[PDB]
Amino acid sequence: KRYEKLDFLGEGQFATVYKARIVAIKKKDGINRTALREIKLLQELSHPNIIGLLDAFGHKSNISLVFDFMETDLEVIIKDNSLVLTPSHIKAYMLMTLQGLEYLHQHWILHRDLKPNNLLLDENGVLKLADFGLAKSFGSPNRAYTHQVVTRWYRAPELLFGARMYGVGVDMWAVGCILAELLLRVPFLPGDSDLDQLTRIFETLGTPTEEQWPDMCSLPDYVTFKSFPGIPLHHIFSAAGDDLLDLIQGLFLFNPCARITATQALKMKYFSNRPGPTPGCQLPRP
Amino acid sequence: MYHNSSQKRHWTFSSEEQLARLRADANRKFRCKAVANGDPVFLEPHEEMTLCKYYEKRLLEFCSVFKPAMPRSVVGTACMYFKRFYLNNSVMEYHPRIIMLTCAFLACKVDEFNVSSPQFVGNLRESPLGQEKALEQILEYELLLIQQLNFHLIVHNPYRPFEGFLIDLKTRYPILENPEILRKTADDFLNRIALTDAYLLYTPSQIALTAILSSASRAGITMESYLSESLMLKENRTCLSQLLDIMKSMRNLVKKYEPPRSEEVAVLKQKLERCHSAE
Amino acid sequence: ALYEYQPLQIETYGPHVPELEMLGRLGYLNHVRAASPQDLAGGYTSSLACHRALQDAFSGLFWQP
Ligand SMILES: CC(C)c1cnn2c(NCc3ccccc3)cc(N[C@H]3CNC[C@H]3OCc3ccccc3)nc12
Repeated sequence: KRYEKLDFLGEGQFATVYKARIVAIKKKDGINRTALREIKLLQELSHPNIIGLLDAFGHKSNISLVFDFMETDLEVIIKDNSLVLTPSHIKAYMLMTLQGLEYLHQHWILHRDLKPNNLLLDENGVLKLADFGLAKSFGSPNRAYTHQVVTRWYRAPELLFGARMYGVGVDMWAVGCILAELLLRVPFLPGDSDLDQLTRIFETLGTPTEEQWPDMCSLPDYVTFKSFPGIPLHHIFSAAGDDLLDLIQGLFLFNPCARITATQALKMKYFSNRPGPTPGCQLPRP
Repeated sequence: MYHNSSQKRHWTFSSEEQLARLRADANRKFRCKAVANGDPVFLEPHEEMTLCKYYEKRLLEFCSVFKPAMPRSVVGTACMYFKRFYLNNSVMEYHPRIIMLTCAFLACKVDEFNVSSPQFVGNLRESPLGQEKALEQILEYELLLIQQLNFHLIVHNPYRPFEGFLIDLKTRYPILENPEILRKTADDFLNRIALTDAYLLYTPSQIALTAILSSASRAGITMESYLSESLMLKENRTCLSQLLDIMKSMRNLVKKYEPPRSEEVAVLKQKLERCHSAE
Repeated sequence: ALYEYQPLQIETYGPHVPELEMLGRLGYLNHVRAASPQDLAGGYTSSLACHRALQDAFSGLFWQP
C-alpha cells in the first residue's frame, strides 16, 4: 500500500491503531458496522474541531480508516499531575469542543460517546472530536435509538431513565461532565452501575422535581429516588467563577430541553469574559 | 446536510452527456481489458442501460417485499448506490444481480436499518444453499461496492425535502387549501423521476419541488406565487428562471423515459450470461 | 485574545429557514406531529423534526452542478 507502518498506538475489542507515514490507521455480517458508521459520517463533515478521515482502504470484509495523527487527548491532560490547567486552558478546550459540537449538531448528528479520551489534541493545540463509532443522526421521528449510549460516567439522566428519543442534551450533559473533570482533575460522577450513576447524579445535583423536569416520570425506566437536596455548585467548584458556574448549571440542567445547546453555551458570557482562551500553540503538552 | 455533502460535491453531474461519457468509458475499458486478457457478445452501452434499468426495477421489487419493512430511505440509498456503481462499471464485469443485492445490504448498514445477514438473505426466493451462495457473493462484493462508491455512503433522498415542502405549503400557502391532496400524485411523480437519471443530475430539494409542482399542475393549481412570493424568488428573476428551467428539464427527462422491453431484456440477459460465462 | 461568538457561515443554496425557536409562533408546528410526554422527557420536541424537514426542503434548491 501507500502507508509504511511506523509505530503501534493501541488496540482493543474493536480495532487497532498504528502511526504510519504522518497519519493514524485504525484497522457473515460483512464490513464492521462501527467502521461503516465512522466512514459514512466523517465523509460528510469538515470542521477544524472534528477528526478528519483522510482515506479508507482494506481487503475482503476487513477495512482500515486513515485519520490525521493526533498527539494526545483530554484524558491524558486531565490525568497528568504535572500539567496545571489554568482557567484559560480550560476555556480553550471548552471552546474547541463546543465549536466542534455546534458544527456537528448543526448537521443533525449526535456524538453520543463524548469523553476526555475522545477529544484528541494535535501538535498545534487543536482539539478534535473523534471516535464517531456511536454517532448517529437525530431529528427523525421514525428512528428509535437506545439508551445504552455514552460512557456511564458521562451519561445523561434522561438516558439512564431509558429515553428512546433524545437530542443534543446527551452530548451537552457529557460536555458538562467533561468540564467538571477538567476543573476537578477527577471524574465527576463515577457510578459503578446505572442505578449508582443516577444516585450520584441526584446526590450531587439534587433529585429533580416536576418543575425541574416536567415529564421525567414518563420515561420507561424512571425510578423514584430519595429527596436529595444536592450540593451547591459553588461548593463543588470552589475556584469556579460566576460565569463558569452559570455555564455549568446550564450544562447540568435536568430538563433536556432546557439544557443549554452548543450555540447557547458558546454565546454565554464565560467565553467572552477575560481572560480569553489560551491559543493552541501555548496549550500544555503532556 | 446536502449543501456540503459528497453527493453534491461528487455525484451531481452537469448533464446527461457527462453520464453517457462515463458509461461509455466504463464499457470501453471493459472491452479493452477483455480483448487484452484472451466479438458480438460484447454489450453496447445502451444495452447496458437497458439491463441497469431492468435490474433497478428488480431492486425495487426486492426492497418492496423485504421483511421486516424496509424504510424508504434505505430503498432510495440502495437505488442510488446501483446508479453510482454502474456509472463507472460495466454489468459485463460485475453482474447487476449481485451488485443490487450488495447495494441493498450496504444501504441497510448505512441507513442504520439493523438486519442480520440470515434474515436479509431469507428474503430471497431461493433455496437455503442459494441464499448462502448469494450471501457469500454479497460479502465478497461489499468492499468493491464501497470502493466504487468512493467511500461516499450518505445519500440524500427527496422524501424529507418533500415533507419539508409540504410543511411549508401548509404553513405559508393558504391559497393551496389542502396540500395533502398533492401527496399521492407527487409521490408517483417522485418514483417516475427516480426511474430516470435525475437523481444524478439534480438536488433532492429540486426533485421534491418538481414533483409537488407537477402534482399541482395535474390538479389545475398554479403555485407560481409560492415560488415568487413565499420563496421570495420574485426578488431574483434569474434564480426563478433557473429553477423553472431545472423543473422543466426534469419533466422532460421523465416524459422521455423509456421502460425496458421484456423481449429486449431477455435477449440482453442471454448476452450478459454469455459474457459472464466467458473469460 | 477575547472570544466573540459568530454564527456558522454555511451556504445552503436555498431559501432561508426560520429559526427553530421561531417555528411555533409562525404556525409550522401545527402541521407536525406533537412530541409525546416520553419524547419531551427525553428532550425531543416536534420543533426539531420540523426544523430538519424545512432545512432539507430548502437545502441546495438554487444550486446548479
Ligand atoms: C482518530 C484516531 C484513530 C487517532 C488519531 N490519532 N490517534 C492516536 N495518536 C497517539 C496518542 C497517544 C496518546 C494519547 C492520544 C493519542 C492514538 C489513538 N489511540 C490510542 C491512544 N490511547 C489508547 C489508544 O486508544 C484506544 C484504541 C486503540 C485501537 C483502536 C481503537 C481504540 N488513536 C488515534
